Amino acid sequence: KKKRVLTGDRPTGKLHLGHWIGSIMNRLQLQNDSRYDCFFIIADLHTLTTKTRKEEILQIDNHIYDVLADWLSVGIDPEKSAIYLQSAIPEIYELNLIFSMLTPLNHIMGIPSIKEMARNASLNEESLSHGLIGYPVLQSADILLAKAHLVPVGKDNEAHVELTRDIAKTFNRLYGEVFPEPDILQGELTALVGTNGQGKMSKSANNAIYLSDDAKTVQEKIRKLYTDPNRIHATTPGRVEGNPLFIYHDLFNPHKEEVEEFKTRYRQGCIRDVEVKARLAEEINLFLNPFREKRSELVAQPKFLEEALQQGTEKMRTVARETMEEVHDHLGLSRKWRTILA
Ligand SMILES: N[C@@H](Cc1c[nH]c2ccccc12)C(=O)O
Ligand SMILES: [Ca+2]
Repeated sequence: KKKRVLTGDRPTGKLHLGHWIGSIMNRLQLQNDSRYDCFFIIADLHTLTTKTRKEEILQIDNHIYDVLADWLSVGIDPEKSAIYLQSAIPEIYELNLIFSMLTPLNHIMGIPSIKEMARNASLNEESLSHGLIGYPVLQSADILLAKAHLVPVGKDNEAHVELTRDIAKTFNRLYGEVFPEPDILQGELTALVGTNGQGKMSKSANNAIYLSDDAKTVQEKIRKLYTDPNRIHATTPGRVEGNPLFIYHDLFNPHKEEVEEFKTRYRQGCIRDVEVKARLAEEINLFLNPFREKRSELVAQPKFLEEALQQGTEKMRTVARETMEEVHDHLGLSRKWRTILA
């Protein structure tokens, strides 16, 4: 009666506070729920859809290390959940090809993320790779190879999983019922704003606070935190609405009555930003300290990182063999000869 959950990330580097708020907290909630069996993909094949230079591919090993350390440090549990490496699941390549054959190109090119990449490519006199166009087909293979029931994804990925549902329906219609139609689990509409107040917090915008930033670094990034540009002087009445300083206090400062007093004094102008910022840094550091302590243990004994990925990959490999046996039984391309050739 247990439902399968699958979600994860391309390995791109260290995790930041936006990852925690936007997706990691929900992944812990799902993992701790007895109704679910969680699979967390480290999607190294998907990095090739945009990063193919040898120097970029070389860094994937490092990115996987950083992902495992951050995931385990916040409590993603490798015995309860299956943390696995996408490229290490041999069946993914064949299921990807099968689904490619079942997906009309016009159903991919209308996906808003793909449409935007295609418009930018044309603008720049480039052409997207066949593999990048196939991004949601490969993601559909990830989800359905696990026969997942529930898929947490960010807003820009929901349409990918809508394609996954259509691929499951097409396969089941043509060849008989094999795949659950996955349900999308939606996140918040507002990703956490970055430290410069310009868009979401992201590695590429260089406006992130990383879960692994040390105390001094958190202090410096909060010191330079974008606030209210109209608050010219320390005595000027300020705006709390839209203000990253108070967006962060609400999320990370547990002392609710202090935050409400700061907000009032800020609107009245009778508080220095240094007071509100020093306290924000103190509370983010207190929030981060237990992560840092566990991450330090994992970095000191990397066998825990290796065991995590070994255990999860072996669990996903088992599931993938069982799923593909069912796929072969229902699709049955050259079934007799492939038996003869086994
Ligand atoms: N597309 C996700 C990674 C990913 C690959 N396969 C998935 C399956 C389910 C959820 C997420 C994924 C990302 O942008 O990082
Ligand atoms: Ca081992």
